[PDB]
Amino acid sequence: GIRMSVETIIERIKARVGAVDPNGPRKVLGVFQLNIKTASGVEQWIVDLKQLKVDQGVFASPDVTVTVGLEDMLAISGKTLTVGDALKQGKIELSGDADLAAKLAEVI
Amino acid sequence: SPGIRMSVETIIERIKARVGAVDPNGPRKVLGVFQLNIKTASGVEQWIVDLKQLKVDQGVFASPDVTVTVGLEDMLAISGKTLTVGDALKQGKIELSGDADLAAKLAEVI
Ligand SMILES: CCCCCCCCCCCCCCCC(=O)O
Ligand SMILES: CCCCCCCCCCCCCCCC(=O)O
Ligand SMILES: CCCCCCCCCCCCCCCC(=O)O
Repeated sequence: GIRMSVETIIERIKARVGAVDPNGPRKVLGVFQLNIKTASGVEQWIVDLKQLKVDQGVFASPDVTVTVGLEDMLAISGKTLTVGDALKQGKIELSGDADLAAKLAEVI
Repeated sequence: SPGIRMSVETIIERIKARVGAVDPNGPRKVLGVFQLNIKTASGVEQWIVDLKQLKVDQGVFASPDVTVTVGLEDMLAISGKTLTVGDALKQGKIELSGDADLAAKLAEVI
């Protein structure tokens, strides 16, 4: 169901963010607003890659905003859908800083 | 060098063919000016792809919506259908700045 699916994707993002070495080489320093479209409503999360924290909310001036459907997120996570294909199919909506967006695409 | 010249001309002819194909009054979602910087061994080839007016010109635009910096061989492969824009990004082959919405809308239309 929706809640288990959302919880799963968020825990996976939290694991990846926690795996970053704060002092190691880093390219993606920004705050990402994540809007997850679900059949029930939108789940709103803040992925702060500068401070390395993931919190629920809507950040005031995110560097990048990402809006994507839940099922597509799960597909990208399990590698049944590539980011380039998701892009080609118009499955991701972005606003904000193109540089930070491109650098994110490189590390997913 | 002739090899570089032919590759650049081919890239630009292809972009011009594509932009000339667009119906000015049909559905359009990529309305912006893209600065295209193509790195070669002979220096940077600088081109303005204006998708608002649907013109391609050599030059450096003062304030483009998106700047795209890409190597010659990668840009050749992208224009020749052998490298997808998507895989280019994943591989870190494109440098972007500016408007993410317009960058993504462009990745959708090719
Ligand atoms: C909110 C945008 C969509 C979801 C963001 C994906 C987050 C998954 C984990 C990202 C790991 C970032 C790697 C950082 C290393 C670096 O800065 O170079
Ligand atoms: C212009 C480039 C767009 C880049 C944005 C890519 C989409 C970000 C959201 C994809 C979800 C990835 C989360 C999966 C986390 C994981 O399983 O490791
Ligand atoms: C960013 C990678 C390379 C960029 C080079 C631009 C490629 C030529 C652009 C042609 C796209 C024309 C389609 C636009 C129609 C529309 O606005 O919906």
